[PDB]
Amino acid sequence: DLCFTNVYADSFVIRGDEVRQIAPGQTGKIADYNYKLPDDFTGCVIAWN
Amino acid sequence: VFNATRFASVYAWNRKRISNCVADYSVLYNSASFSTFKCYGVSPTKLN
Repeated sequence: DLCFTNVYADSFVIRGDEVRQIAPGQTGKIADYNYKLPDDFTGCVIAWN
Repeated sequence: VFNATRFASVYAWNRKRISNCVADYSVLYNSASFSTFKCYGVSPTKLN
């Protein structure tokens, strides 16, 4: 329904238990070191096995 | 407290008093130890 101008998709792979740490405001060896979402982040987090 | 061999039973638990010392919480993030670590009242990273 609502559409956007620029769409950026960051593709990568992580360990199974590390998907819970991807989200705004999360803390951990993921958000802190390798990959981090802004606290104001607006988007969709996707994962599959 | 954390590294003790056997803790007290949850039925009767032992409350350890930590006072007059230096609490270094940076070792937790430098060397991964806790599997589940969360803070309800305060921030996990600001404890130091």
